[PDB]
Amino acid sequence: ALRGTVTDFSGFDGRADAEVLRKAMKGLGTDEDSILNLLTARSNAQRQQIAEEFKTLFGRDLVNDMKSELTGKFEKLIVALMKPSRLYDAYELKHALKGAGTDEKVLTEIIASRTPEELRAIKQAYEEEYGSNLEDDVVGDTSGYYQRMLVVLLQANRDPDTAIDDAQVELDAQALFQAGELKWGTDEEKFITILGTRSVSHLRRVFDKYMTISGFQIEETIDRETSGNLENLLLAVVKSIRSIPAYLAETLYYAMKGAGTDDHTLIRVIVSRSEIDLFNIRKEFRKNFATSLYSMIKGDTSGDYKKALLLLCGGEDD
Ligand SMILES: O=C(O)C1=C[C@H](O)[C@@H](OS(=O)(=O)O)[C@H](O[C@H]2[C@H](O)[C@@H](NS(=O)(=O)O)[C@@H](O[C@H]3[C@H](O)[C@@H](OS(=O)(=O)O)[C@H](O[C@H]4[C@H](O)[C@@H](NS(=O)(=O)O)[C@@H](O)O[C@@H]4COS(=O)(=O)O)O[C@H]3C(=O)O)O[C@@H]2COS(=O)(=O)O)O1
Ligand SMILES: O=C(O)C1=C[C@H](O)[C@@H](OS(=O)(=O)O)[C@H](O[C@H]2[C@H](O)[C@@H](NS(=O)(=O)O)[C@@H](O[C@H]3[C@H](O)[C@@H](OS(=O)(=O)O)[C@H](O[C@H]4[C@H](O)[C@@H](NS(=O)(=O)O)[C@@H](O)O[C@@H]4COS(=O)(=O)O)O[C@H]3C(=O)O)O[C@@H]2COS(=O)(=O)O)O1
Ligand SMILES: [Ca+2]
Ligand SMILES: [Ca+2]
Ligand SMILES: [Ca+2]
Ligand SMILES: [Ca+2]
Ligand SMILES: [Ca+2]
Ligand SMILES: [Ca+2]
Ligand SMILES: [Ca+2]
Ligand SMILES: [Ca+2]
Ligand SMILES: [Ca+2]
Repeated sequence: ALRGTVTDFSGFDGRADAEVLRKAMKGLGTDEDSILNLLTARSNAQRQQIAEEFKTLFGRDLVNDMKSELTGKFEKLIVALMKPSRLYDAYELKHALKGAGTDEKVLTEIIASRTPEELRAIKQAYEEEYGSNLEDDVVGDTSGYYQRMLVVLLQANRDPDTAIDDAQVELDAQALFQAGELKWGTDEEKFITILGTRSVSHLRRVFDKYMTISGFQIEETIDRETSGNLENLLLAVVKSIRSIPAYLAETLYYAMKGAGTDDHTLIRVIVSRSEIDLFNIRKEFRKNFATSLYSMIKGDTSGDYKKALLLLCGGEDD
């Protein structure tokens, strides 16, 4: 079953919480410990409630006050923690599309790992919040098959899980084989239709059969046949089909990979999944990397930032 690491706090008193926060910031300096200890122990819904209580009591904006009092990565984490759950993905996508450049990894990460219901919710929130259509903006900042696959995924029309059809599994596996390894070049359109619209249960069967037929895992063929953002997107899609938790766990691993850390990604994953499947992510993480996610973060981060991340993540055993 899917499980997160953050849940509603029992005996929740938003008014009292707003007072704690006001006390942590009022006056010289800031009580960062008090702030993180509280917010990481409250669900996203409760945080929004605290924000309204804070404003009702003081006429001050909670998030604006924390941005004034805080700084660095700790601030970025607190700000993300404050973003309403329903708007967070839309927010990160908007951030990925701002300016002339484009943050492809974010578009790929979110669009490949969100369910059709989540994408429908995101598309709506995005347009309501920014006054523009998500698909349109994505199309505007992307090109080629990478763009097309993203558009297919944005339609949020992946087939639901229905009775498994053996002939169909064989048919699709063989089709991918002819579209890639057996073709001079690649029939990208076939990979996009099959990997982007077929059901999760169907594709899991297809991946197994594909290996049996070709001798290659679908991930290997993808690397052999494609490159650029298309390659990254197809891998993310395949990995999410196998296991969203596993994909995100791997996403975290390569974010604390080597000199320095990809904090933007580290924060987004921890925050976005904290109330969905961060627990599952932890398990898949421990199994695949022989170390708990906790240890990874602990040795890659520091300060209040580190403290907050560790409280949200949890599972120091694992
Ligand atoms: O009790 C739980 O453990 C549990 C309960 C919750 O409902 C759910 O958590 S939730 O937070 O999402 O609410 C979660 O459900 C598990 C489920 O218990 C697992 N069952 S087990 O594998 O037998 O142990 C499992 O179930 C899914 C299977 O993985 C999936 O197989 S495959 O796609 O990987 O090949 C299988 O899919 C069926 C599908 O349901 C059928 N639909 S139909 O309406 O009958 O047509 C149809 O499409 O066939 C496929 C394949 O059938 S076959 O496997 O018999 O050959 O069944 C799925 C399912 O029943 O949900 O995983 C879920 C989710 O796991 S997770 O931990 O939340 O990630 O845990
Ligand atoms: O004399 C005091 O009463 C007083 C002095 C000290 O500076 C400080 O006490 S201390 O013990 O902490 O050292 C405390 O500062 C008050 C400040 O006087 C208040 N100003 S008031 O609204 O006019 O009463 C208020 O300040 C906040 C206001 O939004 C604004 O202040 S002001 O210039 O209008 O007077 C200012 O807003 C900044 C914002 O903080 C910035 N944030 S960011 O980090 O850069 O992202 C940014 O958004 O710019 C705006 C606007 O700047 S502009 O004015 O130059 O255009 O600062 C706000 C703030 O400091 O939070 O509250 C503080 C703190 O009050 S508390 O009761 O201790 O919590 O009191
Ligand atoms: Ca202060
Ligand atoms: Ca301090
Ligand atoms: Ca700041
Ligand atoms: Ca852009
Ligand atoms: Ca780029
Ligand atoms: Ca080929
Ligand atoms: Ca081609
Ligand atoms: Ca390649
Ligand atoms: Ca590192």
